[PDB]
Amino acid sequence: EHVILLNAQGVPTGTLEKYAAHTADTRLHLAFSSWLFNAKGQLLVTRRALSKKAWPGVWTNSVCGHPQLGESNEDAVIRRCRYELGVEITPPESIYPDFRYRATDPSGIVENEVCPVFAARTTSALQINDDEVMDYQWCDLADVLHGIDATPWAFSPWMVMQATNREARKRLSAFT
Amino acid sequence: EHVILLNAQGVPTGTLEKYAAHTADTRLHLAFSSWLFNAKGQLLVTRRALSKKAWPGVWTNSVCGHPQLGESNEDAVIRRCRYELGVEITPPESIYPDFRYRATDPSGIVENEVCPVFAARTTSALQINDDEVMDYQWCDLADVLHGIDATPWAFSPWMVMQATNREARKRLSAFTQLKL
Ligand SMILES: [Mg+2]
Ligand SMILES: [Mg+2]
Ligand SMILES: [Mn+2]
Ligand SMILES: [Mn+2]
Repeated sequence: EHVILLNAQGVPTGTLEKYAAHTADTRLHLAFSSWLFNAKGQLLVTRRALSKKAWPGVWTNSVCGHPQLGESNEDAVIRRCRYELGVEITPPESIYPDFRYRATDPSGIVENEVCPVFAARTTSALQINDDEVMDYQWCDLADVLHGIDATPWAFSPWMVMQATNREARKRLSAFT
Repeated sequence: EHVILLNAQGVPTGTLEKYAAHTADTRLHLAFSSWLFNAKGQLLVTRRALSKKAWPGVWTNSVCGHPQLGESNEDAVIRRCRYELGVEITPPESIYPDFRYRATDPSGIVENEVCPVFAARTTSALQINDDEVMDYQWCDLADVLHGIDATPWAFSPWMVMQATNREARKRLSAFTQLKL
């Protein structure tokens, strides 16, 4: 697996192996984030495995990943929902297309990404990949937003930035 | 380094080396938990290091640990505040002395403890020990309590159990006063 390097404009200029790409000095690259809801309207929140290179052990939205060369953002979402969560989903819908951020995790590992955000509904049961996810919770979206607003430090910085974008929050609120 | 083993009633019977004591089958033993506030009345929340045997990488209250043989619980608080956080404190106040709990962590490691709870003020700057603590934040107690109520699963279960005890919570609230 690789990540796709982006120039100042969002143009792909090459690739790097995925593990080697994320360092104290991570360069700008393409990613996605997704929020998954079940048929009941509950939000799936996940806790990243302790083996993840970046933000291990952190509570975050449902599934995040790195599209490969030639892959649509939506196909990447579907791919990592299968890979991390063993779950089938409805066609991903855009909720924050221009999100981009840079942040540094407690051990100094950086994420530096153009990261469009999506939402979808699960259409099967989860089957957890414990190399990716160490814990998870189905919850009411209102409660998760209350937690992000009171104690944002308890959640990943990109989950917070997404959830505190006024429009993204309105659009997420429609899946419940 | 060890733990003090306790029998079915709260009475000590001996010691056990600490790493070895915490397994899937942990026997009841003595511990403490502490909530630390700075002069402004902010609460220190901390994130356990990824190397901790139990609840690694988990957000929790300020400092927790295990008194050693010959140590008062209050001296254990002082010592672990120095070791984990590098910080000096005012005399720890007992705010939940009969707290006792048993819990399994995400890996299956069990904590089984008689765990009196304290609160204190810090009187020096921090010198965080990264072998024990991987992140921290100074917070308004009101906000922490709101987060615990909205998403309790995102924090250590012992922090949540202590915070929702009415009596202990009133003492926490008393420490949010600004003190010069
Ligand atoms: Mg991922
Ligand atoms: Mg400790
Ligand atoms: Mn990345
Ligand atoms: Mn213990």
